[PDB]
This record gives sequence, structure tokens and C-alpha cells, in this order.
Amino acid sequence: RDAAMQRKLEKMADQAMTQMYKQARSEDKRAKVTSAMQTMLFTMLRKLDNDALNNIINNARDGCVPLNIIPLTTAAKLMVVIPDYNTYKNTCDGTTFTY
Amino acid sequence: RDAAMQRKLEKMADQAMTQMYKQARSEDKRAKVTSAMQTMLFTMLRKLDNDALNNIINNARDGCVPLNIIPLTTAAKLMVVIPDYNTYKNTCDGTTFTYASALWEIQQVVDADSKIVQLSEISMDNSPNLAWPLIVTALRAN
Amino acid sequence: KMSDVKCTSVVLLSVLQQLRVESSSKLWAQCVQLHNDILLAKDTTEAFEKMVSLLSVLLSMQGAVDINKLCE
Amino acid sequence: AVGACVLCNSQTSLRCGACIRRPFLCCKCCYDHVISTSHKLVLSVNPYVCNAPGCDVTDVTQLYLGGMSYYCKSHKPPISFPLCANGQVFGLYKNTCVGSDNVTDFNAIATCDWTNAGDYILANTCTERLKLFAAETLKATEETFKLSYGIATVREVLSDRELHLSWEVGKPRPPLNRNYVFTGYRVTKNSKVQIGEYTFEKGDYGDAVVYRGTTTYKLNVGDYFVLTSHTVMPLSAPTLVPQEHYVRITGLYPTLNISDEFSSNVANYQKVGMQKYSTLQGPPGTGKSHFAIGLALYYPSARIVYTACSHAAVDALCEKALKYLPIDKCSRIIPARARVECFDKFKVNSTLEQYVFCTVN
Amino acid sequence: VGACVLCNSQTSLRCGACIRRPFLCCKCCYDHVISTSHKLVLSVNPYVCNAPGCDVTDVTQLYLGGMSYYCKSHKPPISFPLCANGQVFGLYKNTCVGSDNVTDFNAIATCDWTNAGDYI
Amino acid sequence: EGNCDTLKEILVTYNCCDDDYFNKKDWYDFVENPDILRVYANLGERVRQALLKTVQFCDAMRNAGIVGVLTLDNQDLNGNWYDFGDFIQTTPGSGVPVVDSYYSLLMPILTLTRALTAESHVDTDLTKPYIKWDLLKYDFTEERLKLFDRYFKYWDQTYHPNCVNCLDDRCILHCANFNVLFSTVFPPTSFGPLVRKIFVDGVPFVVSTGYHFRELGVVHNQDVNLHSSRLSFKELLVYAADPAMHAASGNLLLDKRTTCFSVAALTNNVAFQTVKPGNFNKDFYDFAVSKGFFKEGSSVELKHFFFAQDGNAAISDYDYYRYNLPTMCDIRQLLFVVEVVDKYFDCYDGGCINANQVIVNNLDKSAGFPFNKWGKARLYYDSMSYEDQDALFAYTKRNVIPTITQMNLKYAISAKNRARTVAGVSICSTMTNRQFHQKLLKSIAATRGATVVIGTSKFYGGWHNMLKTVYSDVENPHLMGWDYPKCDRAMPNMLRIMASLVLARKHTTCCSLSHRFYRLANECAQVLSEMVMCGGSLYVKPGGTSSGDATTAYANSVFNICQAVTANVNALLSTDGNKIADKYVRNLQHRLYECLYRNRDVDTDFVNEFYAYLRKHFSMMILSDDAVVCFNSTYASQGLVASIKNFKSVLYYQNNVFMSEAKCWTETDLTKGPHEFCSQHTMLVKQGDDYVYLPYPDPSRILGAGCFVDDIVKTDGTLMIERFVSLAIDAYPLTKHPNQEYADVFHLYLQYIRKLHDELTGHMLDMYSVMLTNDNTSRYWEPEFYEAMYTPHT
Ligand SMILES: Nc1ncnc2c1ncn2[C@@H]1O[C@H](COP(=O)(O)OP(=O)(O)O)[C@@H](O)[C@H]1O
Ligand SMILES: [Mg+2]
Ligand SMILES: [Zn+2]
Ligand SMILES: [Zn+2]
Ligand SMILES: [Zn+2]
Ligand SMILES: [Zn+2]
Ligand SMILES: [Zn+2]
Ligand SMILES: [Zn+2]
Ligand SMILES: [Zn+2]
Ligand SMILES: [Zn+2]
Repeated sequence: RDAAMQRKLEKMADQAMTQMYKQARSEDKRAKVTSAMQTMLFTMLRKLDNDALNNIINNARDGCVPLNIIPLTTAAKLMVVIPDYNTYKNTCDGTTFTY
Repeated sequence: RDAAMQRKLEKMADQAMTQMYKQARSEDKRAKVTSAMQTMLFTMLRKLDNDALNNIINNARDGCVPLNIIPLTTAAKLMVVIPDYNTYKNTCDGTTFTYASALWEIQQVVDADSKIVQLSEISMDNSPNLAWPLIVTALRAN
Repeated sequence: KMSDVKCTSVVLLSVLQQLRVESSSKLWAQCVQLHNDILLAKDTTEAFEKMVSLLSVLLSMQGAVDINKLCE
Repeated sequence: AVGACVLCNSQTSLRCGACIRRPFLCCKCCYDHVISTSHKLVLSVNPYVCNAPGCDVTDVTQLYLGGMSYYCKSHKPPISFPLCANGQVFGLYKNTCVGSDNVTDFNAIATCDWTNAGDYILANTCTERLKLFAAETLKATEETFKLSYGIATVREVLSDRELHLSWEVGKPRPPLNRNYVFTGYRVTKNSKVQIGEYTFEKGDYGDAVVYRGTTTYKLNVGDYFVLTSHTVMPLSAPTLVPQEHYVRITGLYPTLNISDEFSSNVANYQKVGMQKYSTLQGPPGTGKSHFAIGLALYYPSARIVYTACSHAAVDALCEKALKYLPIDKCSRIIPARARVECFDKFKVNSTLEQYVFCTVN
Repeated sequence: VGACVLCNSQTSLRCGACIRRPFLCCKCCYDHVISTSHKLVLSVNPYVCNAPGCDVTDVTQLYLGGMSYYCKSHKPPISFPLCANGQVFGLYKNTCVGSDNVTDFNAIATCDWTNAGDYI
Repeated sequence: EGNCDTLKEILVTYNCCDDDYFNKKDWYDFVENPDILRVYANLGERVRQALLKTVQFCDAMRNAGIVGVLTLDNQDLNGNWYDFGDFIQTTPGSGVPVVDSYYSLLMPILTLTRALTAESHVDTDLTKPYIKWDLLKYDFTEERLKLFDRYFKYWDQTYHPNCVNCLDDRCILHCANFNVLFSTVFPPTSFGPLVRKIFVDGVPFVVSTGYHFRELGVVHNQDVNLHSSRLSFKELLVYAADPAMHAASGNLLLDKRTTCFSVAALTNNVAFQTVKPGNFNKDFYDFAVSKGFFKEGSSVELKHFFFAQDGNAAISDYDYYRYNLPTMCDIRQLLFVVEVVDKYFDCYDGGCINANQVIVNNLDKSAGFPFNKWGKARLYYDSMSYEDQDALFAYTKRNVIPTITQMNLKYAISAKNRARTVAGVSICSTMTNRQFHQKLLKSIAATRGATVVIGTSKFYGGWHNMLKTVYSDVENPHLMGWDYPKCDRAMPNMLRIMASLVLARKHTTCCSLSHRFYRLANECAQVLSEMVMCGGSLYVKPGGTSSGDATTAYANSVFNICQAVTANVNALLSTDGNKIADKYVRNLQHRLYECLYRNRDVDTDFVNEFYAYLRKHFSMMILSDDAVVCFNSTYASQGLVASIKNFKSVLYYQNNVFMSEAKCWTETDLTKGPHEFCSQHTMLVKQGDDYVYLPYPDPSRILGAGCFVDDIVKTDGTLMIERFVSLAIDAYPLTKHPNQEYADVFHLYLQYIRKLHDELTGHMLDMYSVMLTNDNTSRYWEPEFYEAMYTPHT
């Protein structure tokens, strides 16, 4: 009878132990969601690796960002900030901005 | 029996006591919601008793009137939501206009983000520059 | 491929939301429109161009640092 | 969140509730703490109080881990483990931690009140982690005591800078100084709202006092002022972390032949260049702070940053530097307080110039 | 629910014999019950034998027979006396400290306020 | 749409529209090109002239003493009559005509073309202004009687303009039909609740004392207290639930986004709700792509995601209510069909119960506009004693309590960008409806082997049992299934009233006539058409079933049965009797026409015979607006039972929606099961010693559910594994599929469950200390545990 009661107490203690462990895991995960998503996104981006994608990624990493949403039609305007001159020779040659 | 009956009494007493503690909590919450009821009811009514309501109720044959007319005659503030510029063109042009057989004066114009807009900004060319559930509150001009 | 384009679009929209981009009504509307367009695409060219247009939204704002998180 | 044992450096989900800063304590570690000192309050994922309605049991020595919930002896479930048993306290990962030995000194620091030099010296001999914990709890203790200062009320408002003030009966009157900013509130029946923060100074006599006005009100006779709080933040890094040094051309490119007269502390310059960190004690008035510039123009391309705890001292040091240093110098010193003035040369924040100076805080 | 008028201890019971329904803690409620004809006590549930056709109301004769106050005639095999141990069972049965000024409370609860001594 | 030449010719003859109008496709659809209504508008005056000339002709006949019957085929399109062949003579001034067939056949065309628009003008002139009605007028009884006498003079039946005076449900329907016709003339602002300022302890209050329905007329509350001192709990509740004070205290609102009738706002600004996207779960995606999945050309991919919703979407979804239109129904065949459908539900039992017998599930949920600020339904449920509920229920049987219904956006996964919406319902409605309907609902849910299959589980062989029961003795069996485009947003309210009437037929002894009428009035006031708080303002719902109520499913089932039965009746009676097969059916058709348009009261034996005939040659398995039909095919070849074209016609003239036939499916085989039902594809495989039917789901939905989830709920499955257990249970029937990809999906799920479990065990055994003494977790990776879910024994 004492063996039964003690094993019952041990298993209930393990049950409380595991449930509170899961609770703590949930709390910490939902607290850390903020930057995990950013790391997530950048991992997918550096996995997919499309030409224009990584091109504009590097263009932003040097510090060349646009101000408006990039249009897709032949018409419609795009404004891009280029804070140096090397990127000009890289992309902005003559009048042919290759972005 | 001295080591079984006493524990039975302990268990039944404990479960009853938990039950009646829960019942007391229920009574307390009931009282709280009753207070919320009466305070809400008494505080909402003190902003409607225009004598125009008494006027129109007296004009009625016995007192009963359709609900859909009370804010159509006694209400003091009108809010207008405009989908686009063309609707605004022929609905609320000018600083004042009429609707429901009464005059209304434009007071304050907000946008979706609740940012005040000057009436000058509202133009055909400037239209593709604003959030467009325009809200236009107004007063009962007279 | 296309499935990965869809998944990364989902992730991009998810990350854009919590940075309070939805305060700007027209910006959030355009982003939602683009996101729903891609999730019904058929070929990779339209998905790629719509997605680069979408990512220009994140690139224009300076809330997230590029080079620092680009540790590779 | 979950932390790490303040002694065993392994993970932890328990903290000492009755202590101040609540550090994370290993299960056996916290058992020693509780059994060897007066705290009987441990903060796990949930507090430990008898969940019976009407009971007030907060000590951990009489808690039994009942079914999914612990209770007092009058409410303990029959089938219930004891909580603090087997010479340890129940918790997470229990059978994986190690335990430690510096429990007596740790709890002494936790309970020392720093009224004698005995615990001040004891702070500078313990674990660096424990040293930082002691510094944190000492600063927290000092800030908490700052709350003891009483409350000030206006007696009458005479003019722009004439005022009479009544302190609270029996309260320790705080000193009147520039560095003491006090917030003021007004009350009504609904409008208990802030009126502004002001600092005060004694007038020509009596109770006549002067002040300054941050918020522009028509200050009535129904105002009062209390101290403005300032909390403290935890730290992570140690004080003097070393990583040794080399004489394997780890130095930068220094000057060759310049300084004229101060071309003299030369051999020590590259010694610092081949040293991770060192010090130079000096009497007062002697050649320190000219070295603030000899090594400064000896390595002109390096980013050399100075920062003193005293505004007057750092201003004097940067003015010296201004006599003889890279003049494209910015000293990004003062944030938007500007209580006591400083240098009048450059802007407030550049974070780009190599010889910027500031305040430690 | 409140502090007893004789102990300031948090109770939930009021004497049914008193018109003013005074809060009384288990110890002081028991003292007042035994010190006068105050055999009526009101709580979350009125201390009356809730049996079909029963009329007994005194806490002394009542027994906690299951989920119902019961006398001896209407009791089930298991019962429990409420008015026992110098403190009737109820809310916070542990923290009922008892009172010293009991008899003055009883005389107050029973005097007709006719003699000058009552006003004294 | 394949043969509508006569209608095109008629339309182009009378300048209804130009012939070029028939080039733009879907000119005949309502949802597509809703301008068609403006075409059918230019036929109303012709119909009105025809009605006037019919009245004149009947008057002349009764003056000159003739006896006979009139039928539509005699009158030309200008009103003139002819063909007096079968008229007899009597004494002058005593001749009587018979016109029930005429009017009853004509009825649905009246509102379709909007014949009675000219009654709203100044002097029944289309070239004149509108009658400027008085704002406070709310009775209109005399105008109802005027119109009914001016157009329907010789209709030989009592018509009460106010349905509260009717004698039975038959009279209720007969009067409500006319009410539906007439009340399209009166101004819209004079419908809804009736308010009356009362005083309690010297305080002004605005309450509601009655309602003025679009089809039931005027109902006045019986027990109304004008002056009082203090209020109890029940009165507080009924006053807080009312929309009266919220509407009055609010401000005037004009909304130019929608076309529905606004009422007022409550705050000084407007909310703009949005639906944020879902959360991704990479590790599952990696585990899936590793085992060779998502390759190009494979017959499985993702078609189920978390679509994002922008700002003004709640209103643009509410705007779909504009598809609800007023509609008359032929009263005669409607009464017959409801009689048959009542004959269907004769194997259950209903009645009023007490508060103690009630059963409530998941009490911790919301409660409406008032009351959603303070706890959940559990709070109000506990706070009130049993006598409180009994008194509240007894009160509603003698009064009317309008409520407000909160609108909300859903958050789930589907395959199209169209939004979704739930509706929060007030709490008093819930208590009352539960106490009134619970017994019958339980009786319906528990019964096995009937036309309605609500409450029958697809596990443990139930699916096969149902598929066998629908497979009755059908001589040339086939399978046919159809669909209802926008069933909830286009329901005509007459059928909804009749459905709520059918459910109440069991209350024969528990309730009196007046109590039954008041319960029906309460139901109409609370669920059918009432004030919908969307955004932050109030609106008015024209009609159509809600979603947050507790009887939508049963109501939709009854509606579906009625649709099918009336389509069968229509199909049988439009066939020449000179080329019919064996006498029996031709005699039955003759008897049907007689019992439909000539007999006045009900005839039970013919009802039993027709019900038996339908059971013989038409078997239906019915869920809420979803059904599968097994019907004899040789009969349908001659058009003696239902067919898809009949359903198209019935929907077109009775619900104002064009159900395109490309959506239906028709199956000739019976080895394979129904092509689709409740989003399950039926497959026949060998289990044990014989062949059984198993329901297997689409794989793509399962994969999408595995990949995209909310946050932490499955962002790391290690915390909660029972999700993948439950997903796998529904994915098991994919094993027996001939194509092997689906078995691969099932195996991938098993592998992932195993990996998750073992890595959790490692995580807790290594960094923590103790987990394991007995495993008992083997069962979650062998098919032996799963296949017990389909073994016909439990
Ligand atoms: N190379 C030098 N030639 C002449 N005078 C010097 C030289 N170095 C320092 N001094 C004088 O010695 C003093 C040293 O004081 P300072 O540099 O301010 O050090 P500290 O900060 O310890 O007083 C200076 O005031 C300076 O005038
Ligand atoms: Mg004819
Ligand atoms: Zn401590
Ligand atoms: Zn430790
Ligand atoms: Zn306790
Ligand atoms: Zn008493
Ligand atoms: Zn007491
Ligand atoms: Zn008894
Ligand atoms: Zn009638
Ligand atoms: Zn009933």
C-alpha cells in the first residue's frame, strides 16, 4: 500500500513537473516571437536566392533604399535614394537605372 | 470507524464549504453586475431629453411612434461616411447643406486614421492622396 | 520554387504586420492586395515581380536593419 | 522567463521572493538560503501561498504539493508531497543541478544593511557575478531609502520666484539643490493631474525660496512637490574582463616624431599598445591628463574615448584636450537635461567622432 | 460577510433573533446563541432544518446531515452538529478569536429599553 | 436559358429592351447583371391593367347571372376575354365565378415584375409625385383593406390584415402572403419597434411596447407598466437588451457605402476591423520536402491558406444582403407542400421544459451587444435562479423583445479570398430558444435511420450505414446532387416563417394558440429581421438566416425538403396526360390537381399515398443545405419525378437566384459512392471479409492544415502533439487509395509523429531528469490503433 501511494505521488509530481515545463516553454516562445520571425524571414530569403531579390537586398545593405513601392508596369514612377557615387556607376549609368 | 467516518465527514464538509464559497462569489458578482446595469441605464438617458422629443410624442395619437424616426428628428449630430470624391461632390458640397428636411453645418472632417483634413484639400486632383472612408460630422444648423 | 515563393510571402506579410504598418491604411491595403494576388499566381515571373514590389515596402522603411541581420 | 542559478550557473526557475532583486537560485542553493536565513518566499512560475480562500500561509516550510495545488496544513490534500524536502526545494530539472557552497556569505550580502564597512569590504572579495549582484542590490537599497524624503507644500505664492513652503510633519526634509527635481500635482475632485517638474533654491531669507518653471502655470497655493523617481537596470558584463595581449604587431600605426616636449612618455605608449588594459596612478597635479593627450595625438587615427563621472572634471579634461588634440572633436556629453552646463563647443550627439566624451550615466 | 460586531473578525453570520442582524463570528456567535434565547442564526443559508414539514430552527439541535441542515428526526445516517466546539461551523472557522464583552451585548440584544439602566 | 425564345420575343415586342441586350452574357442572371430587374419592371402596368379588367369582367358576369371558371389561357395581353363555351345560365344577379386557379397561378409574377408600384404615386399615375405620408403614421390597416378589395375582390376567403386575429397556422400563411405583397408600397421608415416614453420613480425612459412587421402587421404587448418605483433583475435585463435607449441616445447616421437602411451610430467614430495573416511552421515543411514532396507535376499541392483582409471589408461583406428581395409564393401549393413536409417529421417529440431539465454546453462564450463587456454566458447563467428563467420564459410568451446582433470576422483557412462572418446573438434569445426547442432538437439528433442525418457520426461504420439506407429499392438508381448559390443571403422570408411554423407543430398541448403566436413573433423579431450592429453603428437586416442562432441547421434542412418536394410537384403536373404510362400515375396526377386547386381543406389519404410514392421513387439524405438523392431513372426519363432542370426553374422563380447546372453532379454508377458530400469523397475498398464504403478527405487541405497554423498553437508541435494525432485519424483512409501519393502523406504523418515524440522524450530525459517508466506511446505510430476507428463495433 505504501509503495502504491508513493508511486502515485511520484507520477503526479512528474505530471505537474512536465505541465509546468510546457507552460514555461509556451511563455518564453511567445515572448521571443519578435526577433525569431525576422531571423526566419532572412533564412528563407537567403535560401531562395533570386537574382533581383539578392540584388536589391545588397543594394539596401549598402544603404540604397527606395521611398515608394516599386512599380511593375513600364509606366509609373520610382524614387530611389542613392547616398553615394559608387552605386551610380554600379546601376545608374547614363539614364539606364538597372535596379 | 474512528479512522473512516471522520474522514468521510471531513470530505463532505470540505466539498460543501467550497461549494458555498463559490455561491457567495456568485452572489457578489450578481450584485456587481446589477450595479453596472443601473448606473449604465441612469447615465445614458441624461443626454436625450430634448423638448422636441416631448413635442413629437405629444403630436402622436396615443404616444407610440416608430423607432426609426426618433434619431431622424431629435438627434443633434449627423455623421456622413463618403466612399469616394464623386459621392462627396453632389452630397455635401459647401460648408453647409440640407438633409432630412433640415439644415446642417459642417464641423470637422476626419479620415480613416482620424487625421483632420482641411476642406481645401478635398479636390479632384488631390483625391488620390487620402484614406477614403471620409467621416463628416455635422450640427443641426438652424 | 512557387511553393517557397508562397511561404516566404506569407512570412513577409506576417513580419510586416507587427511593425505597425497597418496604421497607414492605403499602404496596408496595397500590401494585402499584393499578398492575396501572389497566393493565386500561376507562373514565377508575376509572383517574383509582385513580391519584389512588396519587399520594397519593407526596404523603404528603416525599422529593421539590413546589414546587421545579414550575417550570412 | 526562466533564469540561471546565481551560484551553479545552471538554469533556474526559482527566485527569492523575500530578497530584493530576486536572482535565480539553484534548488539546493535556495534550500540553503531559506533554511539558513529569514526569507521564506520563493518565486517560481507562480507564487507559493496556500490557495485556500481566507488563509495567509506564505512560508515554504509548511507547504505540501497537493493535487495540482499546494495548501496549508488545514487545507492540504491527503495525498500530497512535501515541497521543501530531501534537503532541497522542489522545482524544475531538479535532479540535474549540482549545488554550491557560498550560501552563507551570499545570504549575508542579501541581508546586510551596509551601515558598517564590514559588508562594504565583503562586497569586494566575492564572486564577480556576486560582486555585480551586490552592487545592484546596494544601489537599489540606496534608491529605496531616497523615498524616505518627505513631501513639500506651498504656504503662499508671492511672485515669480518668491515662495513659502511647508514640509510634512516628522519627515526627513530632503536637501535643496540643483540636482534634485521635484514633480508637482494638483487635485480637484477628478483632476489629480501633473502640473510640472521644478527644482527650487532658497531665497534671500525666511521661507522665501526661488525656483525655475518648466511648465508654465499660474501657480496657486494648492500645489505640492514630491521627489521624481529613477529606477535601476540590471547589468550583464563584468568589470575588467581580460583577454591578454601580444607583442606580435597588434598595435596600430602611431606617430613618428611629434609632441616636442611631450615626446617623452614614448616607451609606455606602445606598452599600452601591447597591453590589453593597464593603469597609471598619479598624485594630484602631476602628469596625468596630458597623457590624456600625449597618447591621444600619438595614435591620432585611433578612436579614443574619455568619459568622467563628474561634469566639471570631464569638462576640464576635454578643455585641456581642446588645447592640444585632433580638433575635429565632438564631445557628445549632455542629454536633454542640461541641468549643470558644460563645454560650449560642439553638438550633443555625433557618435562618429573618434574623441567624443560624455557622462557615465 | 464582514467583521463581527463583537470581535471585528471576518464572519458571515447574523443572529436571527436580533432584529438588526448583527455580524457574529463563530466563537462570538456561539457565545451569543448560548447566552440568550438567540437560537436563530442567519448565514448564507438560514440555519433551519430544510426537511419536508420540519420546523426546528435552533443551531444547537441542527445537524449537518448531508447537503442540508437536519435535526435528529430528519437526519440521514451521517450528521454533523453545527453549534459545537464553542464556535458554529461556517466561514473562516479557524480565525474566530472570540470576545469578552458578551453579556453587555446580550442585555443590549434583550432589554426592552424601559428601565433607566438600559439607557445607562 | 437554352430555350427562352418566347420570353425574348415578348420582351422585344413591348419595348422592354432592345434586341442587342441579349448579346451580353448572363443577362438572365440576378447576381450577374442585376439590371435584369429594371427590365422586368417595364411589365408591371400591363399586369395591373389585366387585373383591373378581370375584376370588371367578374362583376359583369355576377350581374348577368353566369356560372363558370376562368383560366389564364383565355385572357390576351390587353385584358380582353373570350371563349365563353362552357358557361351556363341561372337567375340574374346570382351568378358566381371561380378564380382561385387564376390568382394562385398568377401570384409569383406580381412581385417579380413589381406590378403595384403605381399605388405609391399621388393618384395612381406614373407621371406624378409620391404620396407624402405622415411620419408618425404606423397603422395602414385601412389601405391594406382598400388595396385587397380593389384587386382581389372575389377571392373567397377571410383575410385579416393583422395576423394576430387568425385562427390557425394555415390562416397565418394565407394572410402573411398578402401582407408580403402589400407592404412593398408603404414607406420604409414606419416598420420595426414601437416606443413609448414611461416614467419610473420620476425618471423618463424610452422602452418598446410592440412591433410592426412587414408581414404580420401590428402586435401590441399585453402587460406593460407605465409607472413604477424600482426595477427587478428581469426588467433590467429586458430593458438593457432593447435597442430603444441605444438608438435614441445615439446620433443621426447617413451611410453612403452600403444601400441598406441605416439607423444610427453609437460612438463618434467608426471602427475598421482587419484579419491578420497566419503563422508558418517550418520544421514540418522541411520534414515534408525531405521525403520527396512538393515536386513539379505531382498531383498534390497547397490550396488552403490564411488569406489576409484589409480595412473596409466588414461593410463590403454586409452589402451582400442586397440580394434579398420580397417575394410572393403560390399559397395553394405552398400549403400542400407544407402539409407533406409536416408528414415527414412524424417520428420525434417536442414540448416545453423547465429550467432544471435544460442542458448547456461550453458556457464560457460571448453574449451580444449589451452584455459582452462583462464576463461570458456563464456569469448570467449562474447569477439567475431557476425561477428567474421560468418567469423570463413565461414573459416572452406574452410580449415581444427585440434585440441586437453583433457582427464579427472569422479567422480560419479556406480556398478563396471571400471573407467570412459570424454573428453574436443576445443572451435572452438563447435562454428562451433553448427552453422552447431543446427536447425536439435532442429527439432529432438522437434518432438513427431517417431522412435527416444530423447527429450521426461517420466513424465506426456510420458512413456505410447511411450510404446503405439511402440506397433503398430503386429500380434504375442514379445519384444526383445540387447546390444553392448564396442560400443564407437570399432566403425568401416566407419559407423561413413556414419553417419556424413546422417546428412548432409539436407544441400541441404544452402551449396555447396565443402563446404559439407570440413565440413565433419573438422568433421573427429576434433572428429573422432585426438590428445588426456592424462596425460601430446600427443597421437593419432585410432577411435571410443568421449564423449565431441554435436552429439554423434544422431550418435549412426543412427548407431543403420543401424545395425538393415542390420541385417534384411542379415536374409531375407539367406533362401531357395523353402519353402517360399505366393508369395509376395518370389517375394520381388527376387526383393531385383536384386536391391542389379544387379542394379547400386537407385530404389525408392522398397525402399518405403521395408520401409513399415519393419514398418509393425518391430517396433523400439531408444535411443542412446539403443533400444527396437516389432516384429511379426511367421515371425521370419521362419527366415523372425531379430533375436538374426542374431545380433550376424552381430556384429561378422562388429564390431569385440562377443555379448554373455546371455546379451539380450526376452519377449513374452505384459502386462508387456520391461524388462529394460534406467535403468527403467516398471510396469502396475491401475491409475484413467484404466491401465497405470509406470517406476520405482531400489531401491538400490536410497538408495546408499541417503547414500553416496560428502562433504557438502549432509553431512548435513538441508542446502539443494531439494535433498531429487528430490530423492523422482523418488521413488514414488515404492509404487504400489506388494512387499512392496519399498513402505517402499518411506515412509522412506517422514518421513525423514518431520523430516529435522521440525528440520530446530526449529533450526531457537529457536536460531534465525523469520521464520514463512505461511507454504506452507505441500505439501512436502503428495503423492498428487507427483502423479501429472504422471497425463496425464499439
Ligand atoms: N611637457 C610639459 N611641459 C611643460 N609643462 C607641462 C608638461 N606637461 C604637463 N605640464 C604641466 O603640468 C600640469 C600637469 O597637470 P595636468 O596635466 O592637469 O594633470 P592632472 O590632471 O593630474 O593635474 C599641467 O597643468 C601642465 O601645465
Ligand atoms: Mg381566351
Ligand atoms: Zn532571501
Ligand atoms: Zn545552485
Ligand atoms: Zn490554508
Ligand atoms: Zn442576536
Ligand atoms: Zn466574533
Ligand atoms: Zn428536521
Ligand atoms: Zn388570417
Ligand atoms: Zn410550448
